[PDB]
Amino acid sequence: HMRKKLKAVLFDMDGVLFNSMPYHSEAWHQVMKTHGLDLSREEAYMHNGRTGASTINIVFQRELGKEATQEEIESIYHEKSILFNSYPEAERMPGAWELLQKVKSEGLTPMVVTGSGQLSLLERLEHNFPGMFHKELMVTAFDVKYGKPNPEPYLMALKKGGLKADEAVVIENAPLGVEAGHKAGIFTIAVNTGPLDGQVLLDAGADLLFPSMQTLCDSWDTIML
Repeated sequence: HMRKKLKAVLFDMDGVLFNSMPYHSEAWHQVMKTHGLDLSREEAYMHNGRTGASTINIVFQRELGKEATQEEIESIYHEKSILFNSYPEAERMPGAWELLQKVKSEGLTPMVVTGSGQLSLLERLEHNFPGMFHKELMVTAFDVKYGKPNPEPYLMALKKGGLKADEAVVIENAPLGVEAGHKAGIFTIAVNTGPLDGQVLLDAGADLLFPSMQTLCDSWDTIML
């Protein structure tokens, strides 16, 4: 019924396009440990969606009761990137490429809206999902001042795509990303790819919930028409 209005599908990357969250949480946990701070892997999952800078500053606030400095942010983020990239490269989430082909055959525009500044993953989008994405139709860490769970980044996506909120759908895996799309006024589909409870995604504002990218792909022609 509102399927006819759709012009674009706005994907998160980590936990949606790439199976990168085991690595991200491991790397966050490790760099913090090495710096002197406690950030569990579970808590690192809860920070999914944020920019690295925002994640660092918030961990500092929660653990030490202060702001991280700019120097600390850049140093920790650098070290986090080395760790992340020291693992065998994150592979495609099963179902993501199949879904992107469906989206494209429907004449819809793929976009990426991410808190990521990981150039290794960002530059691999083309090689993993050929023909799908374009840098002008993407929002990354380099585009935002606040990032998720601020609607900012989803708001910028709409603008970049020349879209209204009712002309897009958000595909998210993170609570803070579901929150951001929801607050930008966009119909948001949640996929629970991590170890989090499915309720936290619904409470964040998800209009739909799926257990995996493959099951969403399998059910794509059902919603909502």
